[PDB]
Amino acid sequence: HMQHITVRLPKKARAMIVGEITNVFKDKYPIADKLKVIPEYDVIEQDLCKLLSPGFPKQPLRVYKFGSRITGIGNRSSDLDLFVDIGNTFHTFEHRASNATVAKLRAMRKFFCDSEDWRLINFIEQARVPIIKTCHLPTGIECDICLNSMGFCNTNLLKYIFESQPLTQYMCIYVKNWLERCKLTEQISTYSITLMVIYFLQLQALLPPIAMLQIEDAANQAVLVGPWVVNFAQKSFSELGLQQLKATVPVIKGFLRNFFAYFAKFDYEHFLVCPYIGQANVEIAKIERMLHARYSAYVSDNPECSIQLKKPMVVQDPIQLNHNVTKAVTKYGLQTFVDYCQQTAELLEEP
Repeated sequence: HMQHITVRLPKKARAMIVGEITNVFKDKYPIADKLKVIPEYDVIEQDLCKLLSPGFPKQPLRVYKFGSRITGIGNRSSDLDLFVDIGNTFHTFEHRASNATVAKLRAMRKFFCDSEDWRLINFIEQARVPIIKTCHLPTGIECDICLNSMGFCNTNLLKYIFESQPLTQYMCIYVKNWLERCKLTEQISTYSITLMVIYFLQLQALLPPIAMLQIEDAANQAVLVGPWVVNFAQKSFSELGLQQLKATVPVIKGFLRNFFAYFAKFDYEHFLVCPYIGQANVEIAKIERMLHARYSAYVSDNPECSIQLKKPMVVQDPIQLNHNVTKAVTKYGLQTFVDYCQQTAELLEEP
Protein backbone atom coordinates (compact mmCIF):
# COMPACT_ATOMS: atom_id res chain seq x y z
CA HIS A 1 0.00 0.00 0.00
CA MET A 2 1.59 3.22 -1.24
CA GLN A 3 4.76 1.14 -1.18
CA HIS A 4 6.60 4.09 -2.76
CA ILE A 5 6.06 6.34 0.31
CA THR A 6 7.64 5.76 3.71
CA VAL A 7 5.26 5.23 6.65
CA ARG A 8 6.07 8.15 8.96
CA LEU A 9 7.42 7.32 12.39
CA PRO A 10 4.79 8.26 15.00
CA LYS A 11 5.51 11.40 16.97
CA LYS A 12 5.20 9.57 20.29
CA ALA A 13 8.12 7.37 19.22
CA ARG A 14 10.11 10.20 17.65
CA ALA A 15 10.12 12.18 20.89
CA MET A 16 11.54 9.18 22.83
CA ILE A 17 14.23 8.43 20.30
CA VAL A 18 15.60 11.97 19.95
CA GLY A 19 15.44 12.31 23.73
CA GLU A 20 18.44 11.20 25.77
CA ILE A 21 18.82 7.44 26.11
CA THR A 22 19.33 8.09 29.84
CA ASN A 23 15.72 9.16 30.41
CA VAL A 24 14.63 5.91 28.78
CA PHE A 25 16.29 3.76 31.43
CA LYS A 26 16.69 6.03 34.46
CA ASP A 27 13.50 4.62 35.97
CA LYS A 28 12.76 1.69 33.64
CA TYR A 29 15.78 -0.55 34.17
CA PRO A 30 15.81 -0.45 37.99
CA ILE A 31 12.05 -1.08 37.98
CA ALA A 32 12.36 -4.01 35.55
CA ASP A 33 15.17 -5.54 37.60
CA LYS A 34 13.23 -5.23 40.83
CA LEU A 35 10.15 -6.83 39.30
CA LYS A 36 12.00 -10.08 38.56
CA VAL A 37 11.23 -11.06 42.17
CA ILE A 38 8.71 -9.46 44.53
CA PRO A 39 6.72 -11.06 47.34
CA GLU A 40 3.45 -10.36 45.53
CA TYR A 41 4.25 -13.26 43.21
CA ASP A 42 4.40 -15.75 46.06
CA VAL A 43 0.97 -14.56 47.20
CA ILE A 44 -0.39 -15.05 43.69
CA GLU A 45 1.02 -18.54 43.34
CA GLN A 46 -0.12 -19.58 46.83
CA ASP A 47 -3.62 -18.23 46.13
CA LEU A 48 -3.75 -20.04 42.78
CA CYS A 49 -2.87 -23.39 44.33
CA LYS A 50 -5.41 -22.94 47.11
CA LEU A 51 -8.08 -21.93 44.56
CA LEU A 52 -7.59 -24.74 42.05
CA SER A 53 -6.36 -27.74 44.04
CA PRO A 54 -9.83 -28.70 45.38
CA GLY A 55 -11.02 -28.72 41.75
CA PHE A 56 -8.42 -31.37 40.84
CA PRO A 57 -8.13 -33.48 43.98
CA LYS A 58 -5.48 -36.19 44.09
CA GLN A 59 -3.65 -34.62 41.06
CA PRO A 60 -0.34 -32.82 41.65
CA LEU A 61 -0.38 -29.08 40.98
CA ARG A 62 2.62 -26.78 40.37
CA VAL A 63 2.62 -23.13 39.27
CA TYR A 64 5.32 -21.78 36.96
CA LYS A 65 5.72 -18.01 36.59
CA PHE A 66 6.99 -16.54 33.34
CA GLY A 67 6.91 -13.58 30.98
CA SER A 68 8.39 -10.10 30.96
CA ARG A 69 8.23 -9.53 34.74
CA ILE A 70 10.22 -12.70 35.35
CA THR A 71 12.84 -12.11 32.66
CA GLY A 72 13.49 -8.51 33.70
CA ILE A 73 11.82 -6.31 31.09
CA GLY A 74 8.54 -5.60 32.86
CA ASN A 75 6.98 -2.53 34.43
CA ARG A 76 4.34 -2.01 37.09
CA SER A 77 1.49 -2.35 34.54
CA SER A 78 2.83 -5.66 33.15
CA ASP A 79 0.82 -8.80 33.52
CA LEU A 80 2.19 -11.94 35.11
CA ASP A 81 2.07 -15.15 33.07
CA LEU A 82 1.41 -18.41 34.91
CA PHE A 83 1.51 -22.00 33.69
CA VAL A 84 -0.61 -24.17 35.97
CA ASP A 85 0.63 -27.78 35.72
CA ILE A 86 -2.11 -30.15 36.88
CA GLY A 87 -1.04 -33.78 36.57
CA ASN A 88 2.55 -33.58 35.29
CA THR A 89 1.76 -32.17 31.87
CA PHE A 90 5.00 -30.15 31.72
CA HIS A 91 6.64 -32.41 29.14
CA THR A 92 3.55 -32.65 26.87
CA PHE A 93 3.46 -30.53 23.71
CA GLU A 94 0.21 -29.57 21.95
CA HIS A 95 0.65 -27.20 19.01
CA ARG A 96 -3.07 -26.59 19.24
CA ALA A 97 -4.73 -27.42 22.55
CA SER A 98 -6.33 -30.83 22.94
CA ASN A 99 -9.97 -31.29 23.88
CA ALA A 100 -8.67 -32.48 27.25
CA THR A 101 -6.69 -29.26 27.73
CA VAL A 102 -9.69 -27.17 26.75
CA ALA A 103 -11.93 -29.09 29.15
CA LYS A 104 -9.43 -28.40 31.93
CA LEU A 105 -9.32 -24.69 31.17
CA ARG A 106 -13.12 -24.55 31.02
CA ALA A 107 -13.29 -26.15 34.46
CA MET A 108 -10.74 -23.68 35.84
CA ARG A 109 -12.84 -20.71 34.65
CA LYS A 110 -15.63 -21.13 37.22
CA PHE A 111 -13.09 -21.12 40.08
CA PHE A 112 -11.78 -17.70 39.15
CA CYS A 113 -15.34 -16.59 38.50
CA ASP A 114 -16.77 -17.78 41.85
CA SER A 115 -13.75 -16.64 43.87
CA GLU A 116 -13.86 -13.18 45.43
CA ASP A 117 -10.04 -12.96 45.19
CA TRP A 118 -10.06 -12.98 41.38
CA ARG A 119 -11.76 -10.93 38.70
CA LEU A 120 -12.29 -12.85 35.49
CA ILE A 121 -11.30 -10.58 32.59
CA ASN A 122 -11.50 -12.92 29.63
CA PHE A 123 -11.65 -16.59 28.69
CA ILE A 124 -9.82 -17.26 25.42
CA GLU A 125 -10.12 -20.85 24.25
CA GLN A 126 -9.73 -20.33 20.49
CA ALA A 127 -6.11 -19.13 20.60
CA ARG A 128 -3.12 -21.32 19.76
CA VAL A 129 -2.45 -21.15 23.50
CA PRO A 130 -5.80 -20.93 25.31
CA ILE A 131 -5.65 -18.70 28.40
CA ILE A 132 -7.69 -17.36 31.28
CA LYS A 133 -7.05 -13.65 31.85
CA THR A 134 -7.84 -12.64 35.43
CA CYS A 135 -6.91 -9.96 37.95
CA HIS A 136 -5.52 -11.12 41.28
CA LEU A 137 -7.40 -8.64 43.40
CA PRO A 138 -5.23 -8.67 46.56
CA THR A 139 -2.21 -7.50 44.51
CA GLY A 140 -4.00 -5.93 41.55
CA ILE A 141 -1.72 -7.81 39.13
CA GLU A 142 -3.32 -9.07 35.94
CA CYS A 143 -2.51 -12.74 35.25
CA ASP A 144 -2.59 -14.83 32.08
CA ILE A 145 -3.10 -18.48 33.06
CA CYS A 146 -2.17 -21.21 30.58
CA LEU A 147 -1.72 -24.96 30.47
CA ASN A 148 1.55 -25.53 28.70
CA SER A 149 5.13 -25.11 29.67
CA MET A 150 6.73 -23.57 26.59
CA GLY A 151 6.54 -19.94 27.73
CA PHE A 152 8.16 -20.82 31.05
CA CYS A 153 10.91 -22.65 29.17
CA ASN A 154 11.70 -19.73 26.92
CA THR A 155 11.54 -17.37 29.95
CA ASN A 156 14.31 -19.36 31.59
CA LEU A 157 16.41 -19.13 28.41
CA LEU A 158 15.87 -15.38 28.19
CA LYS A 159 16.78 -14.99 31.88
CA TYR A 160 20.07 -16.81 31.30
CA ILE A 161 20.75 -14.64 28.24
CA PHE A 162 19.87 -11.37 29.98
CA GLU A 163 21.82 -12.17 33.15
CA SER A 164 24.87 -13.22 31.11
CA GLN A 165 24.78 -10.23 28.74
CA PRO A 166 22.79 -7.39 30.32
CA LEU A 167 23.07 -5.27 27.15
CA THR A 168 20.42 -7.65 25.80
CA GLN A 169 18.05 -6.71 28.62
CA TYR A 170 18.55 -2.96 28.20
CA MET A 171 17.97 -3.28 24.46
CA CYS A 172 14.82 -5.29 25.02
CA ILE A 173 13.41 -2.71 27.46
CA TYR A 174 14.08 -0.02 24.85
CA VAL A 175 12.58 -1.88 21.88
CA LYS A 176 9.56 -2.97 23.99
CA ASN A 177 8.82 0.69 24.72
CA TRP A 178 9.54 1.61 21.09
CA LEU A 179 6.98 -0.94 19.84
CA GLU A 180 4.39 0.52 22.19
CA ARG A 181 5.03 4.11 21.10
CA CYS A 182 4.97 3.02 17.44
CA LYS A 183 1.62 1.26 18.03
CA LEU A 184 3.02 -1.96 16.53
CA THR A 185 2.11 -4.40 19.31
CA GLU A 186 -0.94 -5.72 17.42
CA GLN A 187 1.51 -7.22 14.91
CA ILE A 188 4.93 -7.51 16.57
CA SER A 189 5.01 -8.64 20.19
CA THR A 190 7.57 -7.86 22.86
CA TYR A 191 8.63 -11.50 22.69
CA SER A 192 9.14 -11.37 18.91
CA ILE A 193 11.38 -8.34 19.10
CA THR A 194 13.25 -9.94 22.02
CA LEU A 195 14.16 -12.83 19.70
CA MET A 196 15.21 -10.23 17.09
CA VAL A 197 17.55 -8.53 19.62
CA ILE A 198 18.99 -11.93 20.57
CA TYR A 199 19.60 -12.86 16.93
CA PHE A 200 21.19 -9.47 16.20
CA LEU A 201 23.61 -9.87 19.12
CA GLN A 202 24.44 -13.44 18.09
CA LEU A 203 25.59 -12.01 14.78
CA GLN A 204 27.95 -9.73 16.78
CA ALA A 205 29.46 -12.73 18.67
CA LEU A 206 27.87 -11.46 21.91
CA LEU A 207 25.41 -14.34 22.42
CA PRO A 208 25.66 -18.06 21.62
CA PRO A 209 23.47 -19.84 19.09
CA ILE A 210 20.84 -21.69 21.07
CA ALA A 211 21.68 -24.87 19.16
CA MET A 212 25.23 -24.65 20.55
CA LEU A 213 23.83 -24.70 24.10
CA GLN A 214 21.84 -27.89 23.28
CA ILE A 215 24.51 -30.33 22.09
CA GLU A 216 23.37 -33.86 22.99
CA ASP A 217 26.31 -36.05 24.08
CA ALA A 218 27.51 -38.11 27.05
CA ALA A 219 27.55 -35.09 29.35
CA ASN A 220 24.32 -33.44 28.19
CA GLN A 221 20.88 -34.93 27.62
CA ALA A 222 17.79 -33.09 26.42
CA VAL A 223 14.75 -32.14 28.49
CA LEU A 224 12.00 -32.75 25.95
CA VAL A 225 8.57 -31.15 25.79
CA GLY A 226 7.19 -33.21 22.97
CA PRO A 227 9.84 -32.90 20.23
CA TRP A 228 11.34 -29.67 21.61
CA VAL A 229 14.60 -29.43 23.53
CA VAL A 230 13.79 -26.94 26.28
CA ASN A 231 16.89 -27.06 28.46
CA PHE A 232 20.33 -25.76 27.64
CA ALA A 233 23.83 -25.84 29.05
CA GLN A 234 24.09 -22.93 31.51
CA LYS A 235 27.71 -22.31 30.66
CA SER A 236 29.54 -19.18 31.73
CA PHE A 237 30.26 -16.83 28.85
CA SER A 238 33.90 -17.09 29.94
CA GLU A 239 33.70 -20.79 29.04
CA LEU A 240 31.80 -20.04 25.83
CA GLY A 241 34.46 -17.54 24.76
CA LEU A 242 32.04 -14.59 24.59
CA GLN A 243 32.85 -11.22 26.01
CA GLN A 244 30.49 -9.68 28.57
CA LEU A 245 29.92 -5.96 28.08
CA LYS A 246 29.00 -3.27 30.56
CA ALA A 247 25.87 -1.57 29.26
CA THR A 248 26.53 2.14 29.16
CA VAL A 249 24.38 4.79 27.48
CA PRO A 250 26.85 5.13 24.54
CA VAL A 251 27.21 1.35 24.21
CA ILE A 252 23.41 0.91 24.25
CA LYS A 253 22.81 3.72 21.75
CA GLY A 254 25.35 2.34 19.28
CA PHE A 255 23.93 -1.16 19.45
CA LEU A 256 20.38 0.16 19.10
CA ARG A 257 21.34 2.23 16.04
CA ASN A 258 22.86 -0.87 14.45
CA PHE A 259 19.88 -3.06 15.45
CA PHE A 260 17.39 -0.75 13.74
CA ALA A 261 19.64 -0.30 10.71
CA TYR A 262 20.01 -4.07 10.41
CA PHE A 263 16.29 -4.82 10.50
CA ALA A 264 15.59 -1.86 8.21
CA LYS A 265 17.64 -3.58 5.48
CA PHE A 266 17.00 -7.24 6.30
CA ASP A 267 15.77 -9.39 3.38
CA TYR A 268 12.53 -10.85 4.77
CA GLU A 269 11.68 -12.54 1.46
CA HIS A 270 14.61 -14.95 1.61
CA PHE A 271 15.86 -15.04 5.21
CA LEU A 272 14.46 -15.55 8.67
CA VAL A 273 15.43 -14.36 12.13
CA CYS A 274 16.87 -17.55 13.58
CA PRO A 275 18.22 -17.48 17.14
CA TYR A 276 18.40 -21.31 17.07
CA ILE A 277 21.17 -21.26 14.46
CA GLY A 278 22.53 -17.85 15.44
CA GLN A 279 24.33 -17.23 12.15
CA ALA A 280 23.88 -14.71 9.37
CA ASN A 281 21.67 -15.28 6.33
CA VAL A 282 19.59 -18.28 7.40
CA GLU A 283 17.49 -19.09 4.33
CA ILE A 284 13.75 -19.71 4.52
CA ALA A 285 14.27 -22.29 1.76
CA LYS A 286 16.68 -24.29 3.93
CA ILE A 287 15.72 -23.96 7.59
CA GLU A 288 13.50 -27.05 7.80
CA ARG A 289 16.45 -29.23 6.79
CA MET A 290 18.75 -27.63 9.39
CA LEU A 291 16.83 -28.71 12.51
CA HIS A 292 17.19 -31.70 14.79
CA ALA A 293 15.77 -35.02 13.62
CA ARG A 294 12.83 -34.74 16.03
CA TYR A 295 11.49 -31.79 14.06
CA SER A 296 11.26 -33.82 10.83
CA ALA A 297 9.68 -36.74 12.68
CA TYR A 298 7.22 -34.44 14.43
CA VAL A 299 6.07 -32.83 11.18
CA SER A 300 5.66 -36.26 9.56
CA ASP A 301 3.08 -37.22 12.20
CA ASN A 302 1.66 -33.66 12.31
CA PRO A 303 1.99 -32.46 8.73
CA GLU A 304 -0.16 -29.37 9.36
CA CYS A 305 2.14 -28.27 12.21
CA SER A 306 5.28 -27.30 10.32
CA ILE A 307 6.72 -23.81 10.62
CA GLN A 308 4.71 -21.27 8.66
CA LEU A 309 7.27 -19.92 6.19
CA LYS A 310 4.92 -18.58 3.48
CA LYS A 311 4.57 -15.34 5.42
CA PRO A 312 5.96 -11.80 5.05
CA MET A 313 8.05 -12.01 8.23
CA VAL A 314 9.64 -15.16 9.67
CA VAL A 315 11.07 -15.11 13.20
CA GLN A 316 11.58 -18.67 14.49
CA ASP A 317 11.18 -19.46 18.15
CA PRO A 318 14.50 -20.97 19.28
CA ILE A 319 12.89 -23.84 21.26
CA GLN A 320 9.44 -24.34 19.67
CA LEU A 321 11.06 -24.65 16.26
CA ASN A 322 7.77 -25.05 14.36
CA HIS A 323 6.60 -21.58 15.48
CA ASN A 324 7.03 -18.45 13.35
CA VAL A 325 6.23 -15.97 16.10
CA THR A 326 5.61 -13.19 13.51
CA LYS A 327 3.27 -15.31 11.36
CA ALA A 328 0.49 -12.70 11.74
CA VAL A 329 2.57 -9.76 10.42
CA THR A 330 1.05 -8.53 7.16
CA LYS A 331 2.88 -7.13 4.15
CA TYR A 332 1.86 -3.62 5.20
CA GLY A 333 2.74 -4.29 8.84
CA LEU A 334 6.21 -5.38 7.77
CA GLN A 335 6.62 -2.30 5.56
CA THR A 336 5.62 -0.16 8.51
CA PHE A 337 8.08 -1.88 10.83
CA VAL A 338 10.88 -1.55 8.24
CA ASP A 339 10.13 2.12 7.68
CA TYR A 340 10.01 2.81 11.42
CA CYS A 341 13.31 0.98 11.83
CA GLN A 342 14.84 3.05 9.02
CA GLN A 343 13.73 6.32 10.54
CA THR A 344 14.80 5.28 14.06
CA ALA A 345 18.30 4.34 12.90
CA GLU A 346 18.53 7.74 11.22
CA LEU A 347 17.61 9.56 14.42
CA LEU A 348 20.15 7.55 16.49
CA GLU A 349 23.09 8.64 14.28
CA GLU A 350 25.67 11.19 15.41
CA PRO A 351 28.30 12.06 12.71
